Amino acid sequence: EQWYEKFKPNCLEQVAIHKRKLKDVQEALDAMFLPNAKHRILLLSGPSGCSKSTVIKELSKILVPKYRKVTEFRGMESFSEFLKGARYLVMSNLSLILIEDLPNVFHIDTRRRFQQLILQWLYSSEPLLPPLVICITECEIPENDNNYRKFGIDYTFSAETIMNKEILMHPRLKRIKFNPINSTLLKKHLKFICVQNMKMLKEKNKWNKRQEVIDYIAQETGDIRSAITTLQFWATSSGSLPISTRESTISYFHAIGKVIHGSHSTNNDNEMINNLFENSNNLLSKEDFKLGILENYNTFNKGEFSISDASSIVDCLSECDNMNGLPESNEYGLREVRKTFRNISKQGHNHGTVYFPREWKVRKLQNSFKVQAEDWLNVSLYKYNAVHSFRNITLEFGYYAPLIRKCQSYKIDVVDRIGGPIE
Amino acid sequence: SLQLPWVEKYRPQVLSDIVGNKETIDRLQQIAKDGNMPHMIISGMPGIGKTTSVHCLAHELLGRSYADGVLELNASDDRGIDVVRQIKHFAQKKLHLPPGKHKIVILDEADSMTAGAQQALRRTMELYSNSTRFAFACNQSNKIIEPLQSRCAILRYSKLSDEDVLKRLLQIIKLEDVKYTNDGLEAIIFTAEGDMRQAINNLQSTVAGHGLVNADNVFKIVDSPHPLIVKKMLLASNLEDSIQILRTDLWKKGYSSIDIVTTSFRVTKNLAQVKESVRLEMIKEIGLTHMRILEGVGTYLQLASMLAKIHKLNNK
Amino acid sequence: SKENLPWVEKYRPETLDEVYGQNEVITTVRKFVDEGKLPHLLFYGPPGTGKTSTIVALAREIYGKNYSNMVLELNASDDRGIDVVRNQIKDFASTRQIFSKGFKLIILDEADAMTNAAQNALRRVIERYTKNTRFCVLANYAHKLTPALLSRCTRFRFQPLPQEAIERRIANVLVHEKLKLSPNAEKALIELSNGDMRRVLNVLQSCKATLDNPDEDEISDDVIYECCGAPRPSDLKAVLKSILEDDWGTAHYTLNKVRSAKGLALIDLIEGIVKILEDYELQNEETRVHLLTKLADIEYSISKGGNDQIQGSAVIGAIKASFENETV
Amino acid sequence: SLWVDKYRPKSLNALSHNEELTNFLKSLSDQPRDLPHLLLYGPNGTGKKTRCMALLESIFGPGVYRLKIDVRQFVTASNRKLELNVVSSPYHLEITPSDMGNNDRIVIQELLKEVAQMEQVDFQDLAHRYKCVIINEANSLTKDAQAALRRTMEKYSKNIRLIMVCDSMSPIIAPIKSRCLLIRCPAPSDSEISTILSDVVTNERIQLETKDILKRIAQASNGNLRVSLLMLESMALNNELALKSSSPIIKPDWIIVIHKLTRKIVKERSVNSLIECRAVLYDLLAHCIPANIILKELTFSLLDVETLNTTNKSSIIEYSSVFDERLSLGNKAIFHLEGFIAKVMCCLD
Amino acid sequence: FSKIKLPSNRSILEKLQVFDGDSTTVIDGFAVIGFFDFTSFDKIRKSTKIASKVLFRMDVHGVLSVNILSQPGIVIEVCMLEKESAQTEIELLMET
Amino acid sequence: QQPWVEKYRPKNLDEVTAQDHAVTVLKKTLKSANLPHMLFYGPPGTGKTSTILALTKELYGPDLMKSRILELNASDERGISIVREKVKNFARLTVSKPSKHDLENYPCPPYKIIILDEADSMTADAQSALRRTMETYSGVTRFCLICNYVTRIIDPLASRCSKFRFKALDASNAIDRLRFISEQENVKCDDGVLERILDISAGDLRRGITLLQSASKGAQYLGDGKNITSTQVEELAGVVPHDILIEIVEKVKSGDFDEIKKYVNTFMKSGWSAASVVNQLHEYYITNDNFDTNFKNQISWLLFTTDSRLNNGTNEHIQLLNLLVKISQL
DNA sequence: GATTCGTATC
DNA sequence: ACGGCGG
DNA sequence: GATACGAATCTTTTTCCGTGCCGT
Ligand SMILES: Nc1ncnc2c1ncn2[C@@H]1O[C@H](COP(=O)(O)OP(=O)(O)OP(O)(O)=S)[C@@H](O)[C@H]1O
Ligand SMILES: Nc1ncnc2c1ncn2[C@@H]1O[C@H](COP(=O)(O)OP(=O)(O)OP(O)(O)=S)[C@@H](O)[C@H]1O
Ligand SMILES: Nc1ncnc2c1ncn2[C@@H]1O[C@H](COP(=O)(O)OP(=O)(O)OP(O)(O)=S)[C@@H](O)[C@H]1O
Ligand SMILES: Nc1ncnc2c1ncn2[C@@H]1O[C@H](COP(=O)(O)OP(=O)(O)OP(O)(O)=S)[C@@H](O)[C@H]1O
Ligand SMILES: Nc1ncnc2c1ncn2[C@@H]1O[C@H](COP(=O)(O)OP(=O)(O)O)[C@@H](O)[C@H]1O
Ligand SMILES: [Mg+2]
Ligand SMILES: [Mg+2]
Ligand SMILES: [Mg+2]
Ligand SMILES: [Mg+2]
Repeated sequence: EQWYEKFKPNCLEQVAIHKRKLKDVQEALDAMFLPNAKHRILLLSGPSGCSKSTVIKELSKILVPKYRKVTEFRGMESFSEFLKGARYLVMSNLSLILIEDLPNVFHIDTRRRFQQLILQWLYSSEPLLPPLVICITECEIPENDNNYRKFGIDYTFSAETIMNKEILMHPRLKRIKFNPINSTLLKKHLKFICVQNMKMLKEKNKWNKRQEVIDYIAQETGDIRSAITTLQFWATSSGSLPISTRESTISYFHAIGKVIHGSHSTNNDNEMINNLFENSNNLLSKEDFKLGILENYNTFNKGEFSISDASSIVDCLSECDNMNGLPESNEYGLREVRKTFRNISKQGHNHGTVYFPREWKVRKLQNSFKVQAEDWLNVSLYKYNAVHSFRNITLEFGYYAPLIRKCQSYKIDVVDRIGGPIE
Repeated sequence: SLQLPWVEKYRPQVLSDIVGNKETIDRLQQIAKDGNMPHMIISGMPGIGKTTSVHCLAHELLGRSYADGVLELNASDDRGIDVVRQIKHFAQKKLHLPPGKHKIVILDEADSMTAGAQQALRRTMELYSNSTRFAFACNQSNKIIEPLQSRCAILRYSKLSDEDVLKRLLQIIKLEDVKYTNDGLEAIIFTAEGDMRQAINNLQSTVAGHGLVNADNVFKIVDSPHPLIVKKMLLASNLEDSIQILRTDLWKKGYSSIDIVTTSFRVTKNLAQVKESVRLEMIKEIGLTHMRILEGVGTYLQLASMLAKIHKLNNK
Repeated sequence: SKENLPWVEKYRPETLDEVYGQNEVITTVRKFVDEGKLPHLLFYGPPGTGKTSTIVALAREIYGKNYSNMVLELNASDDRGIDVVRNQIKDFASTRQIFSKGFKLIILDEADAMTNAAQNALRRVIERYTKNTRFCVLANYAHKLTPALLSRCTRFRFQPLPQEAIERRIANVLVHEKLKLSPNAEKALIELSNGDMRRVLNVLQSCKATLDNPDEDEISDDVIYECCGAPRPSDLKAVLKSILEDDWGTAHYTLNKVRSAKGLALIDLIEGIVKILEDYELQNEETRVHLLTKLADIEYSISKGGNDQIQGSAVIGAIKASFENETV
Repeated sequence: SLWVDKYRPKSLNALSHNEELTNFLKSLSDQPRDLPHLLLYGPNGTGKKTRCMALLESIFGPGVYRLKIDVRQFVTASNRKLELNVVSSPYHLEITPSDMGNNDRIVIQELLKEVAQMEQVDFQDLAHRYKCVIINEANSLTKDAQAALRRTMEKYSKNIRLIMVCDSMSPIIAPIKSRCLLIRCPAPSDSEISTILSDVVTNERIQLETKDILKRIAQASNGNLRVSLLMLESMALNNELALKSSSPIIKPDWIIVIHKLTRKIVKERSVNSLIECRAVLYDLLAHCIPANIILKELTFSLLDVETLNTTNKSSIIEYSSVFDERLSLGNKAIFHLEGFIAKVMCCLD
Repeated sequence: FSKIKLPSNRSILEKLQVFDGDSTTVIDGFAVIGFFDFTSFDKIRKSTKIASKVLFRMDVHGVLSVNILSQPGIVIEVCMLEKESAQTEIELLMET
Repeated sequence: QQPWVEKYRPKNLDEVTAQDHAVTVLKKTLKSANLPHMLFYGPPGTGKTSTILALTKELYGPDLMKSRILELNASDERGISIVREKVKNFARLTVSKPSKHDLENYPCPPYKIIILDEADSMTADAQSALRRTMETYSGVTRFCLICNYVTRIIDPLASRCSKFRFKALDASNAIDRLRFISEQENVKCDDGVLERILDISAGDLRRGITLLQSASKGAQYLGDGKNITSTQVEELAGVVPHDILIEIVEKVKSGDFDEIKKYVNTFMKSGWSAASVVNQLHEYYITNDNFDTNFKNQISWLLFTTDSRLNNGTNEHIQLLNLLVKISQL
């Protein structure tokens, strides 16, 4: 049929996966096939076409007939009925259950049901359970049709957003992140396919010029399936049809690094910025990206650059923060940051490591402070007929009121600085 | 009341009448004859032949079974996850096709589909790949999720050149025996800006209005693309000429100030021979003017001030 | 009946004869109507230029007594979401036209307010039922319409109305209302309109109401400036001359006296001075930049309010400053 | 209770820190039937709320200080259930729409409109005839709740009256100020604060050693009576019922943190110093301290350094003004709070 | 492709008469085809629920006029437009 | 009774002072029936709402108003949904039949009026959804838009609405009305007063009547039967005394940054408004003859920038100190 | 995209 | 007459 | 023995998908 379906691996050695990752997956899987196995779930996450399920199928074609099929799901509570009958696959029915089919997680209700049902699976009191494996493909979700929801699963389709922290942190859940197929494996396999089609490629007179495309494809995509599809399309072609492969999305920190340091592929700042906006406007249009720029522009040279440049960068960021959510604001801010870091960049710089903004922690602390202040206010209102504005609680009482209400206690009420101390 | 517009009257019915993308069209004809058409994603800009080529491919491939073989779905039709769960019965249908032929599911405007629909389309494309094939047609390929693009062969249609527009215009003219001159057709191509549909519409309007396709008659009913007048205004040396363009060719012609500002933003993004610092300063000034326009001050003085600031940051 | 209507609605054109100013588009659409083929049209231009009137008169010369069964007019006052496009427009296009006047027409007035999903869904309704229906799109801002929608629509640009068209229509209104207008008053009216028919009609109605004896009483330029509350040309010239030549105190006093004589606002004076400044022969080219930047800032601040006495002094300072670099 | 509440004046004759203003309030309360809408503005802690409560007592007699809390809930434009504390009195009402955030519009359009629509007539009804509603922190209304008040208090003024307490009237729109009578509440002089503290220590046992330390309290409070009494109780509790001249004038922790930030900025001017300044600013903001106050105190601590020349101070104040304007028209405060610091240490170098 | 065929007996189908678009000349062997959207066609279900006899009439312009009489009771007139438009499939299914 | 602002509100169109260019037109409408769509814009407290209410009262009367008038203001929701359903349905309504009393006493025009007060607060989509609602039903329904900033009204809507600008009420056109209120409230004032009230109240008669009411309240309270002086009205308004202004400007003349810093620190405790002191400084610095052209040119822009920053809702200590420092370095 | 550790291989 | 067909 | 390569880490607070009436 199709090369990515006709040349599918028949053994693990034909699977395009790294040796160490393969070892980790193998040992984890075998440990999940033990009578009382610490780990109940195996959440494999990664980009598309990284042999996430290919390797699982091959491994369950060996492990299953050793301690005992893959029983794949077919995507409100239909998944409940499926999993209500996916637990009887016990010994003599041990059949690694693979959930590559995700019950619709773009819908709030069945997303919560998916999460709260996999939790019940995690906390099940049954003494014997089948090895549960979930494959989630990390793919940025494009810009919708004006969707004003703009929720978590409306920006990125990732495990973190489908599952809840507890699910992903549960001691009995093992997560093995997957990486794009390296060019070594990609060339090694795209050449095996060519020594199986050297006949047609010879009569086509492309068998001679095969390693050029085998290398260009291996350098353009980490997707094995897309690589094989592009190879099939080029081989069956006649003329000099352009070799185009699928397009992948950059990461958040990848985009930050591109803005700060740049990209080797392009030494043009304008072209790089325009392409980043064109292909990635679902992240370059979120305030967290500008917060990341502010938090990580000091990771250039480990923070050993002029103060004038830092002042210019932060001043521009502040100016663009009052330009509303306009498209020009980000295009100005990122361009200014890149220009500033381009003029000062040289050779000999041991750049630092970037980090995610801590604004979420500050917001959580603000919420905690609010919760603290409210108790003080109502206590006063019921015990001293006292109404105090939250502004005065945050500027005067938060500090004086607990000091007095504790010192008088020193000789129901608050004895500690409202919202914790200032450090 | 019986004539059809030239855009639809002369829509190609065979792959040999689709100008441009020579290599892509040749590949499509080869797929039409050989068979075994892969999953494809056809991107590009408006008016290039992304749907006139997928429909022609489906015609020349399925042929007589083009009624029970081509399940066409587009934005005008509902395409929720429920629809994707019409796309399952069509795939499960067994039809006796010639060897090498497969059913085609033409999902026009796949960039407007919901993500749940795409996540289910993956299931359909995985379970029924041996009987039916999917032909996505879109304007921006990034709107299709990466797992779907992984299973498909991406074919990007480039902008139609002036020669492939002139050749099709000459064919249509010989079929419609209209009168022309070289300068008129050059002006029609110039105003088309790589759009075949817009070129046909402009030629039809010029023929209806006057009959003779010359430069004057074309330009008195079709205006020169305003992005190019914005670019001319932004690249002026002194402020006199820039403000002069802004007034005569943009303000007195009826273009809205907000349209001018948005076009200026895009022009600046794609401007050449300008330093990066200058470009980002101009972007900032255009953003400030956009802010002022959106707040209510849609006046010519704001645009004049923006051009003055651009000149000020150019000359230093 | 039609005698208790505002002049902007009482004088709405009923046939393509009465639409003035836009000659090329009217000629083209008349030829399109006669030839019997009408493409998907898109009308673009400033507000009050005659787009709705033109399309409605065209759809009355194309249908007639069945202009209510053949034309489906949807505008911003109606919901035009994805469901509306998928159901109402699709069912209007799919059905048959009882053979009446060939194709059916769909007029989408104020399409710039339509969501992108609806415009994207309308693409395959425009080009599928083009054999039975023709779509017309009216919009003032072309940046809010998807490029695909612009591709499949024939673009006709409605220019701001020239002086001759305004003069002819003003003469029609005058004859129909038995009014007299002096040439200077007509100049002032055509200049204050800024290529707008609705402004012309409203100002003329206010002028008629201002006159004691609507008949036998003429509308001079003074009446126009009183009713519309705009500065006289002499007032703008006097304020500018005082700013340019006289000292700070005399200029401030003259500005205040001019504004208090007739309660003139500051924004209209700013605009009037801006035009004269645009006409000047400056020789430094930084005068122009400072003038434009400072006066735009002042106008924006005025748009948000504030001390109206600080802003006049700001204007005087901006002018003197800029016109000190001219002598540099 | 606290000495700020225990000694709070509870009548118009008990006010002793401004007599012209008290005479004006008495003149207003002599004929309560034609009382207009009032807007009390002045420095924080001068006693504006105390003066409002005294005026309400004077108009509606004793009965206004018996406050009880009512829980009132709304829903935003979408299905967002929201809660607002409503402390009410048999003769007046008090709400703080700023406590609910940007959605004070629904509060103003529902609670205030409902109270303004009810006539209050009780069998053919100055006292329990019209209603007084106090809007605390009228500055924090988001330019839209002030639009919904223009007609609410102009059309239904026969059965409701509005008296709002705001420190400063810059963020209040012109139409709102136009419909109301502006009442200015100047800060008390140091002598008046000293006299009030002397009265408190006379009714208390703090056992003062010199009446030149109460003057120190007054000078350190910068005209804030609540803060003055808070320090008085602080020292009179930490130093026992004894206030020696060596007793330490206690200042808020965030103030000394801002002073440490100032000293760090003056000493170290480098990118790493900038990052530590950002960390300290984040710590301050984690305590819900408003960013405009942070910027104001940082600027006025930078201007207090004796090692800076006039040009550095002028640049500092210019940057402070620019970044205060930016902060007002902004969404995230950290950007502007960091830009101000960066420019400051780019100028001092 | 589902079909519901009304019987030829006189109790269900009292009278069927096909004309050449003039309502005067009756001919046999020719069929008139009406392609209607069922969204509009379901609008007469609630009216047929109380109908004794229903009269169907269609002209060549593509207008179906459903006449419903109730038992005097109430008279209901529904006018329905025809789609643009499978015809050969219709003919082949009913010849089969 | 009631505040003098809600007690001297014009009841008919003859009580609306200072605005004849619009009141004359609206009065001529009474005899005719061709009232256009109206856009009332002007400074706050100029009489737009009073004018429209008087016109409505004179056109319909108390009985027919409840059926032929719809008023929507910023105190009620006016989103896109409300605009597209409620306003459209009211415009689509048929004109109610006037009674015999109404027809025999009031003109009773054959249309209704939709009054959209505070239309500047409406979103652009809501205003766009009004255009065809006004155009289609113009013969059975009329629209009146009231706003303070005409720029917040979209151009398409401003085109269909006749523009009536309400002038600012200064001491030269509103002195008669304030005098009438004074003589009808038995308010005794010195010569010069009732003009200083209108000078302080820049283009606002609502505030120039509230100030007079407060001055009269205080004067009645003191009880000496003496007139009200300019000093009293100034103090009540919030005007900074001239001596404090002279001290401020002497400190500015000195130039010392710390002296100015401490004087501003002690001045902000007095509670004076930044806008008022900025305005007084503007008057002083511009109308004086002891300063050169360049000084005035620079200070006009400085005051303009400070006023613009203050209008945005910023700290007044930072803005006043910066303005004074800048004025000290020119 | 950067650093750091760890292989695998020539 | 009772069972089945908001986030 | 050099080095290219590779893995880990650098993270979270308008439009569309689901759960009363008739037969025995
Ligand atoms: N050497 C190879 N190793 C692995 N897979 C191969 C190889 N050659 C062909 N394939 C095929 O490539 C495809 C890879 O699919 P997978 O990566 O397992 O699915 P995936 O990771 O879920 O990708 P997505 O996100 O679903 S599109 C399968 O159809 C394999 O049969
Ligand atoms: N390659 C081509 N050769 C000749 N005519 C073409 C070509 N491409 C488009 N056209 C004309 O364009 C019209 C059909 O437009 P389409 O090809 O469907 O546009 P499109 O490429 O699908 O762009 P979108 O996605 O619909 S906006 C007809 O009038 C065709 O004659
Ligand atoms: N060319 C014209 N000749 C005569 N009257 C005109 C002309 N253009 C506009 N008018 C008048 O202006 C009124 C408003 O113009 P319309 O055509 O209805 O609206 P429009 O010009 O389409 O502007 P928009 O975009 O709808 S706000 C009409 O009712 C006429 O009375
Ligand atoms: N021309 C006038 N003659 C008499 N009284 C007037 C005049 N203009 C305003 N007023 C008084 O001003 C007060 C309020 O006037 P309004 O017109 O209701 O307010 P406004 O003009 O709507 O300003 P807004 O609502 O802030 S835009 C009333 O007490 C009126 O009596
Ligand atoms: N005249 C006064 N005499 C004694 N204490 C006063 C006086 N005015 C204000 N205070 C004290 O100031 C404290 C806070 O005043 P407050 O009402 O918060 O002012 P503001 O409303 O301006 O914040 C009160 O607890 C009160 O004891
Ligand atoms: Mg897979
Ligand atoms: Mg297409
Ligand atoms: Mg229109
Ligand atoms: Mg009003």
